[PDB]
Amino acid sequence: EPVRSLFVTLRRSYIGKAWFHREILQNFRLKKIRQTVEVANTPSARNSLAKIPHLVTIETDKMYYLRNMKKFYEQLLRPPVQVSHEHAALSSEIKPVHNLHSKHVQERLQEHAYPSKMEGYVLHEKKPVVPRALRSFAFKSQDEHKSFVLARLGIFSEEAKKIHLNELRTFAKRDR
Amino acid sequence: NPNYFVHLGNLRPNPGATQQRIREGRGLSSRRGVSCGMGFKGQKARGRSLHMLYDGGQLGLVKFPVTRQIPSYEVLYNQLGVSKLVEFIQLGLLDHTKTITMKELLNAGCVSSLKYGVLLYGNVSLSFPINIEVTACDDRARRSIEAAGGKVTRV
Amino acid sequence: XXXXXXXXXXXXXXXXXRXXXXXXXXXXXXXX
Amino acid sequence: VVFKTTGGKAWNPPGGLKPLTNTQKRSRKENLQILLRNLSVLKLAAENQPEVTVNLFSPLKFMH
Amino acid sequence: AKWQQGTHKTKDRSEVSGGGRKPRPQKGSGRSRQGSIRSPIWRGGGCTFPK
Amino acid sequence: YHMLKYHKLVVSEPAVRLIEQELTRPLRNPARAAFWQEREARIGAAVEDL
Amino acid sequence: TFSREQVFTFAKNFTGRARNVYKVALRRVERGLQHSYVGRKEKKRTIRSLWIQRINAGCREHGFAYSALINGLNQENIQLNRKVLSELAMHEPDSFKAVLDQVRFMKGQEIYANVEP
Amino acid sequence: VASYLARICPNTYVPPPFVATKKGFNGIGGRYDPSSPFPPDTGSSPLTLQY
Amino acid sequence: TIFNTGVPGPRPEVAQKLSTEYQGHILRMISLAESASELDEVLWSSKKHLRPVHIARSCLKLEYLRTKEKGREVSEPIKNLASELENYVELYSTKFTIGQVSQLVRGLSSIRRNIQPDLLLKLAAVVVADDGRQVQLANEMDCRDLFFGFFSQGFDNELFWKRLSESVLPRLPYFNADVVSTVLRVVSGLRFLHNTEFAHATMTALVPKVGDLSPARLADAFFSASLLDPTDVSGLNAKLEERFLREFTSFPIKDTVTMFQTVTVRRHSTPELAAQVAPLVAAQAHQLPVRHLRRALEGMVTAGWKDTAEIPLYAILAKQAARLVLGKQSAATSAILGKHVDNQGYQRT
Amino acid sequence: GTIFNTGVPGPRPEVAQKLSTEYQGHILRMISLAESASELDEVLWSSKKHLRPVHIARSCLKLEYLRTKEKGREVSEPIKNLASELENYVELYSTKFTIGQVSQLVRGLSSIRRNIQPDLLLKLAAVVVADDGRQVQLAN
Amino acid sequence: AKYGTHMLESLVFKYCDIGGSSRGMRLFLKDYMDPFKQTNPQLRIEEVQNRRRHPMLVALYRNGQCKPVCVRNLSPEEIAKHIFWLRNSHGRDDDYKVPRSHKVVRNESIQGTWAPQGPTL
Amino acid sequence: VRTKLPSKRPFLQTASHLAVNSLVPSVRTNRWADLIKGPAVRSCIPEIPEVPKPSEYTTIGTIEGPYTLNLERVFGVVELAGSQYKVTPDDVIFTNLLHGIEVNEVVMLERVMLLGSRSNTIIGRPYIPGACVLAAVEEHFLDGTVHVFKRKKRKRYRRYKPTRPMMTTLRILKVLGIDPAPGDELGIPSGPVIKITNTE
RNA sequence: AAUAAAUAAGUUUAAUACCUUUUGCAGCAUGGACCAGCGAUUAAAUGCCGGUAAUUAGCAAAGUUAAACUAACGAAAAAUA
RNA sequence: UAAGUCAGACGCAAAGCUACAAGGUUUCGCGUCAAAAGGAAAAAAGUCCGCCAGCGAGGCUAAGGUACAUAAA
Ligand SMILES: [K+]
Ligand SMILES: [K+]
Ligand SMILES: [K+]
Ligand SMILES: [Mg+2]
Ligand SMILES: [Mg+2]
Ligand SMILES: [Mg+2]
Ligand SMILES: [Mg+2]
Ligand SMILES: [Mg+2]
Ligand SMILES: [Mg+2]
Ligand SMILES: [Mg+2]
Ligand SMILES: [Mg+2]
Ligand SMILES: [Mg+2]
Ligand SMILES: [Mg+2]
Ligand SMILES: [Mg+2]
Ligand SMILES: [Mg+2]
Ligand SMILES: [Mg+2]
Ligand SMILES: [Mg+2]
Repeated sequence: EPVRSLFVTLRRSYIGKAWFHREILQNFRLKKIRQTVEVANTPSARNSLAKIPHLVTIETDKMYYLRNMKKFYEQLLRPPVQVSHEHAALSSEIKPVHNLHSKHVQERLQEHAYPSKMEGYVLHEKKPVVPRALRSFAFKSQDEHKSFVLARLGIFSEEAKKIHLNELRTFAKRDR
Repeated sequence: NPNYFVHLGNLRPNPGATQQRIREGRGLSSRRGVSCGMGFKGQKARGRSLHMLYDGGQLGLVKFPVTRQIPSYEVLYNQLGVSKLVEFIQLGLLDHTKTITMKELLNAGCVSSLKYGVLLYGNVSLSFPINIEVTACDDRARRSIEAAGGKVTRV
Repeated sequence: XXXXXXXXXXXXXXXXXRXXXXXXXXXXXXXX
Repeated sequence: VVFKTTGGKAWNPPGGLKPLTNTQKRSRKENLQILLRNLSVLKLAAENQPEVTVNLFSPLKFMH
Repeated sequence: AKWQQGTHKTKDRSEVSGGGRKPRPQKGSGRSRQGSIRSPIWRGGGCTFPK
Repeated sequence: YHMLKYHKLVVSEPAVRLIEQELTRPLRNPARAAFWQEREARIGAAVEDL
Repeated sequence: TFSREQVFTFAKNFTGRARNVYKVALRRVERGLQHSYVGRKEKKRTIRSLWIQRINAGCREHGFAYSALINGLNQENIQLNRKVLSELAMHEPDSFKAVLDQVRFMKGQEIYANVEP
Repeated sequence: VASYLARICPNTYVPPPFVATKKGFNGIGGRYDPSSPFPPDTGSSPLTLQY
Repeated sequence: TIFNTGVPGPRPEVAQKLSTEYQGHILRMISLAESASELDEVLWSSKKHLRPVHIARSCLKLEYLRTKEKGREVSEPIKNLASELENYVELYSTKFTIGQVSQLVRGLSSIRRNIQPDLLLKLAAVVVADDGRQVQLANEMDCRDLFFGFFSQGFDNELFWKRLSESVLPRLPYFNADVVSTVLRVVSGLRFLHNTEFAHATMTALVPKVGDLSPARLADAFFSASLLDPTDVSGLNAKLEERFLREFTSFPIKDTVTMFQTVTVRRHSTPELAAQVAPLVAAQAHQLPVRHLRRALEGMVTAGWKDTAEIPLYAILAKQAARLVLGKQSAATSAILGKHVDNQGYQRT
Repeated sequence: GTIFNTGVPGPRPEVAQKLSTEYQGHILRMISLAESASELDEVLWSSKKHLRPVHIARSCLKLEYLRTKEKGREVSEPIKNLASELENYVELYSTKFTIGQVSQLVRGLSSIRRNIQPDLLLKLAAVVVADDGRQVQLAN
Repeated sequence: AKYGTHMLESLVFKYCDIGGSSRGMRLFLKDYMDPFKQTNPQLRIEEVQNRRRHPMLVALYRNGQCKPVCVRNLSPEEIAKHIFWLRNSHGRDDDYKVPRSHKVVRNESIQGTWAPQGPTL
Repeated sequence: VRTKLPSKRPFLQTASHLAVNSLVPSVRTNRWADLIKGPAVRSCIPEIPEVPKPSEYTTIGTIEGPYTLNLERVFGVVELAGSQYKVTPDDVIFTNLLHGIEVNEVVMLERVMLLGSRSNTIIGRPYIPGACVLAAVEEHFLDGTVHVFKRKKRKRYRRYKPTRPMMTTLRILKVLGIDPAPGDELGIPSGPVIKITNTE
């Protein structure tokens, strides 16, 4: 049976190989490990492959076909099977998870597995606490406005009175 | 205002007509980030020190001889080709029924700016006579004009 | 041999193993 | 590989290059079998070459 | 561009007042070496690229 | 600049004539410009005849 | 370079001057982000190691070995991965045992769409 | 996702997206992009107004 | 410095597939293909990057390839390639555009292949979906292919033609004459559209501009107008006849034969017309297929022309018909060449 | 040789004496001395900003000489493309040519079997016959 | 949606009438505001016109989450992208990551957790 | 040869061969290798057929309103989005982004590999025909930001690229294929009301 | 190098700052106690090479400045008369 | 690109100089580092495997391993 083509697969990397051996791989157009090409069975091609038998794996058209068809037949679906294990005495109680007492296991269930916190935005709304180092950036605009008002309008102004009233509210809430 | 109105607030230049300047020394990820693209050390990377033409000391350019020949003064004349003179006449910018002088050439646009004179040169095949007065002329132009029956006078 | 082996595999409807009309003759893929 | 045993750079442990283990020997045997097998295949191809070479399609050759 | 007036100016280290003398010794004091108080690096000094 | 700055433009009859006159005046050598216009006219006439 | 807002957002849980001092925190933030890139890669290696240990422990309780099971599954055309097998051994001992018996003894009853052909 | 408008409005007609170019013309293909901040052009250089 | 001795040898021959970088060259490659086998290889190499635009264009290319093989049965490779393009159309059945569907139907209809009835319904649904919103975006060329492409497939869905006609009705006045002629051909071929408002609108739109009709379209328009409107309610048949009289000498042989037969059916033939036709038909009798030869015989016989010694047209036509039936032209050429074993394809009547 | 780098042919004395001269007309000589279609295209491309009707007339005439050299075959692709580009300049300068220049233009384009567009051909004809041919008297 | 109940409660559109940064927002409202309302009968949609500098989107969830988003100098297609992720999500914070096992279950074992085969102590 | 200047020898040889070919015609006019060159083929071996797989996920309807779920006593293994999951009713899973589905829709998963109860187990090789799992689409969300940072000491190299992954959330409703063991039957309504909108 | 990735929260695994300068630095090689502000390829004239336009340019106002262009071998014959 | 570079280092293999010494020095062939993260040998610039666009609790391998530390007979 004539051999009409060869299949060549790359096994080793380009790293650490002589530059006159990388050219042969580039002529065959092999760039990645496990990449395969098909070439014509000619005397010139066989001569080149004989200079790098340690970098590649070589097989004929018939060998390449038979190997891949054997794998194909193995991967075909096969009938399912069933195995029975009888336990005559079974309990009707539903046991809990062994780590239900953990607060961290409960937090995950609360966040994703329970019908929790569905009563509305107003009920569950909360104000986040600003880290101490970020406070000069969260209140930059408000501080600038107060300076803007007092510098241009003065302290005997309607805007200034409003700011003072809001400051009284904040101080009063400190007493808890 | 409709979309197609044009005012001072929606004008842009044609694409490709302008490109942003490169400002070097403005960050690691900027173009020419830290060292400004000059390298690390040496004379080139320390400001205005080295002329771009210095070759290191060999001085190979001054190893050649010197010539002192004076070119002819006629390189200062305005050159007019005979073929260009005919083209103007054919188009009608010159009157070929009367003597042509350098004044007519200047007004017609054949010669741009005259300081010394006009030199007439070249070969052309003519069918009608021409009488032209110039300051200088070669032999090819004289034969071409006289073949048709013209007259060339150097004044 | 390649022609005599492509035909056999071609004469196999693997997509018919997920059609509920199947028996123990639709999984006898290899030896008819 | 490094065979030098002198100098302050410890390429090898004290005592020089260590001998191969059983697994290392088996590893080198299989690398040579692959190399020999490839040469055997090329001999089969040369003894069964057809008279006319097959022509294989390539999009880049087609375009130019 | 034609209408812009362009009457603007600044001073460099050679135009700022004073700064002639060397302020510190070259070596020995443990401080950075300096040549003039009107250098651009110094507060109140001249402009590196004046207008 | 002024035309784009303001929304509306109002002109007088003599102004319109003067504006057009200046926008069509030859940039250089009035005499040379006329010559090329006459030659183009003659060519245009010949084209119609053919 | 990160800005002051970015630096202090990253460093809110650091100790000492690393929390609010820009020069100290900036170097601590960059080193931490380098640790994270390496950490995500190693996580994938560690978890697969844990799956295999649990599978091996379950196999040996019945008189088997992990390497024998992996080979046996491929011969039966069973493509359950290690994450699923590890969970079966821990939470579903009876189903895990059934898989072992099929691989070792092949005594499961086949199911066909047509029960009576 | 090819188009988010087609996902949030399952029962409406979404016109084809405008062609985006490096140069940045708003008049490519006889269409005008209403979101552009410039007057319509003809989709080529030099820029000319399309009414 | 030197590690190999000799002149570099030939490069190895490697089988390769199309890479993602050249996905934009697929349409060019289809155009450059010069045979069915080459096009089959182009599609196979680009299988992973095929899109509905590529599938539709390939079917259109079948018409171009088959044209070179006129006068012979459709080649086997063309039939096999068509059997594969159909499967791709099924996969992308709902992702085509109106313009792409028109190309697909024209290509498959030219090859004389019958599309499955279920596929036609799916393709029909695409055209008329969303109250024909996309029909307003189809250009003149798309509309022409849609009408003739679906008609040639034997599509006989009354609802589809009703909706399609309604969307096209307001655009008829601005279509070219050649497009309007195709619409008339479909209307005459569909019985249930014989006496609709769309049919009348088409006739009224064609009359104002008839000087732009090409010879082939002019002949079909006269045929369709005569069948649909025996009485000249609109000044179409009268205008068409006047054009035929004025430029009778300029039209090609095939169209003159067809138009002459129509006049005889209209009962407007005269001995002068019959006399003038004979010298032109006799000279170019060899340029008429079997179908046109039958038309010529019926038209002349109805006109009443009698065989004359100078121009025995009937004798010439009989010989020409025999040659077409026998297919002697291929044999005659082979006799001069000297190779009588040359394969001779034919289309048996 | 000795003057130029390796592989560069030495100067031809005949060509050298033409180009080295005290008189102007450098561009005309460069196009007249072109030996191939590609060479002439490069000359025009590098001198676009200084081309005039006299340069266009000579360029079209040169197409006659290049075609003669490449005999035994039909007009090649480079010749066809060069002629197409020249036509755009003919349209641009169609109103500035003289009778002599128009005569050269038609001859060159005719020898290459190139059909001038009817609109442009009419313009060229009008120039020659304008003024009842009174300008034809000043021709050789 | 959680157990068939949508989590997004309200969506507020803030923009200006003459600002150039709001150009894209105005186009979206003109063309797609009405189809969007019909698709989401259970969502309270509010539009606010003010003299603020830039447009903004505000999303409020039934669990108490607030997610303001800036749509400055965006086109309708870009705006629609933000809306898609806001409507279909539960509004969790940008720093939250889901469990690494990719599964949360209340009934983890059907047959029972493995136990030693012997008398424990 | 000592010089580092590139050699011009190939250019000099080419100019000589071109000049000879231009002026001197060749004697031969055919080449046998070109004459008998056959048509181009894709390969020299038959193509390897592909192995069929069950459908991954498909829509079957929508959910009308709020519902409740109860616990059952069966479980299974399903393959989805490149990874396997062990699921039982009322579980929540997180996968990669799934295209072509919307919130409050019911999908059908057919790549079932294992089914189990308290009295029997069914093993697929590799898939079980006639089994399926139903789930409800609950979320299409962007996960928490992942900060990607790279730096090389002393090389002036620094890169920062934050990103947000795309994911999908599902809730398991029903497992079909295996009966519960005796005494483990759920004798009450369990799931939502589904509007069927997928008829083939 | 005081963090990272995880966790049943008990813990487990990974992990020798930055800059400058070097063949090579955790370096027992150089600089910085920390915060805020200031702090370094800018302008003119000329020349060269790309990109984008005007279709000669400046004055003057039927006439003048600046630039550019200006002879190379007149070589084609395509008539089914 | 009218740019930067003209301080190089070691491994295997040769030759001159040294003492068929040096992590020495001078040339030369290939490779790696320089400018290269990841895996194996204890830590590991130059040795062996192998070249990092991003995320994931999927799978197969290379050098090297398979009673404990420490994944696998
Ligand atoms: K290697
Ligand atoms: K530089
Ligand atoms: K401090
Ligand atoms: Mg140095
Ligand atoms: Mg330097
Ligand atoms: Mg040491
Ligand atoms: Mg090994
Ligand atoms: Mg000052
Ligand atoms: Mg891995
Ligand atoms: Mg040192
Ligand atoms: Mg110090
Ligand atoms: Mg040096
Ligand atoms: Mg040196
Ligand atoms: Mg050394
Ligand atoms: Mg270095
Ligand atoms: Mg393995
Ligand atoms: Mg172990």
